[PDB]
Amino acid sequence: QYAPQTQSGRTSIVHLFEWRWVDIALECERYLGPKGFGGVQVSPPNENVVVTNPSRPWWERYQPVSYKLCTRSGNENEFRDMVTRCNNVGVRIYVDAVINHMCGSGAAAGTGTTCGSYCNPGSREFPAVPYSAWDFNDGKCKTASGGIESYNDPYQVRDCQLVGLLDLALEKDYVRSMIADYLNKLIDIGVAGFRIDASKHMWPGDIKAVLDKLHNLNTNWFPAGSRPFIFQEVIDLGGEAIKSSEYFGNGRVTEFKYGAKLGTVVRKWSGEKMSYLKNWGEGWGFMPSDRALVFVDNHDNQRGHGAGGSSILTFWDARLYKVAVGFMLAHPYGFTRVMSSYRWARNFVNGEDVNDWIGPPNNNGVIKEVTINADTTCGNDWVCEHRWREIRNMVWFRNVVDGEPFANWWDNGSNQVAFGRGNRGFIVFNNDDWQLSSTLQTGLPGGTYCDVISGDKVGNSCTGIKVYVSSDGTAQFSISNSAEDPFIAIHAESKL
Ligand SMILES: [C]=C1O[C](O[C]2[C]([C][O])O[C]([O])[C]([O])[C]2[O])[C]([O])[C]([O])[C]1[N][C]1[C]=C([C]=O)/C(=O/[C]2O[C]([C][O])[C](O[C]3O[C]([C][O])[C]([O])[C]([O])[C]3[O])[C]([O])[C]2[O])[C]([O])[C]1[O]
Ligand SMILES: [Ca+2]
Ligand SMILES: [Cl-]
Repeated sequence: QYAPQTQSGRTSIVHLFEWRWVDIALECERYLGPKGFGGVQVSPPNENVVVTNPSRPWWERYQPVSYKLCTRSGNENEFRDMVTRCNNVGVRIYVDAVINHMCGSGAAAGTGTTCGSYCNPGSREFPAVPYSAWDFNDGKCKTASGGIESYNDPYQVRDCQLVGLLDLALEKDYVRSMIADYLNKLIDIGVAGFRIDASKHMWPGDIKAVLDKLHNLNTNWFPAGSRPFIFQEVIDLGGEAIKSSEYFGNGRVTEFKYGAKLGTVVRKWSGEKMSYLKNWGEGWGFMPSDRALVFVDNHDNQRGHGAGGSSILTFWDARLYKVAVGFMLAHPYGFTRVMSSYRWARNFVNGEDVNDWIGPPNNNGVIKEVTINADTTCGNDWVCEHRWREIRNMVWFRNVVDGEPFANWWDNGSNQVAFGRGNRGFIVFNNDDWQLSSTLQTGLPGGTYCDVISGDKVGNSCTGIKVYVSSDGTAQFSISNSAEDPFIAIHAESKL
């Protein structure tokens, strides 16, 4: 539940949003294993309805029609092969469990599903599971529309239909047992844990009854009595009836205040300043660090779905995005999840992108493979942020400094900020519109360190900036506000 189950000393997961199972296994072997990534959150592995208007949106995968492992990402054999191949190189797989609902209630009856199962959403018939009309919450919901009309009433957000999706009656043992069996089939293949989708739309105790039915992890890869890692998706920015803390007994919770506040601070909106990040973490009103899964953006709010709104930084704001991700990866708070996206054509009318439905790169509906270019970037409009040097090297810095205290904070009173992590890593940021020239106490042994944002340590040299720290730990840093990446990070393993 709160222990991530990563191989020892791997501290981040990557969401490889809409990637095919064959591409994720090859990425585990050629890249994620070698570069120290802890694991991968994958898209929903179970069968979904095919949505033709608009043509194949990313969100049709959030409309279950059975628990068959049969999707545009692949079939069951390809899924099992990906989970074996990643586990064997020390990279864990986390499944997005869509267990609150089936598909939308106005979807058409038939076999337009990703594996050909039949369903009749209007009569609530899902013969491939099987579910029937008494496995849903239509009678339990008291609103006129049957949907969630107010997030100020706990009963309607848990018992009514979220954007018209058929709401499962999770208090019944039948539904509980049907979901537990799907999830145990996944654990047996070798999955390490689950993102529980739309946890806010389910009662904490029904989630707990499902969790109590789950198997220990597969001992080919995991220790004796290991329990699945669980993180629950609950959007709680405040101001509503449901709080994150109601879900803390079940496992970790998505802290959505983290990317909303960080975005604002880094964009310097509302009078926010990077020097205010001195007390970042619970000091800013976030949940306990041991309960939180943290991220700058997720698949929903990078395209304006969910919540986060305008301050969320994404790959579209690359320079500011890298300083937000570098700060998140250097700070001790939370378990970190990094985003990996595909590019879509945005079209804003009245400040909203009306193209936020567009699904993954595809050729007439079949998802295009991730091609790797000679310069290690991806092709086919996969943007592969997890492969950007600055992000790549900061997931490594987090593994090097794991368990080290926040130390040696400095700020210039405005937007230049620096801090270390024990005597093992130090990062300095300049988000002011003038330059930085300070001699800072780093806490590291004296020596020449390669900056891992502008470069790499290759043999006995650096490809980028070289920082000398003197015998007492201080080092002079100079960073222009016009720099490519306005921040420098050095750690025990980038010492020459
Ligand atoms: C998204 C989200 O949502 C919600 O959140 C909320 C928001 C919005 O409303 O707001 C705020 O304020 C609050 O607070 C919050 O809470 C919920 O909660 C969550 O959970 C979500 N997220 C999640 C979930 C889901 C489901 O599964 C998803 O979603 C997606 O998908 C869907 C389905 O497909 C869609 O929808 C669609 O379809 C439908 C049918 O049924 C219709 O109706 C519509 O229109 C369409 O669109 C949506 O949209 C999407 O988003 C997600 O992804 C996850 O993550
Ligand atoms: Ca529900
Ligand atoms: Cl999430």
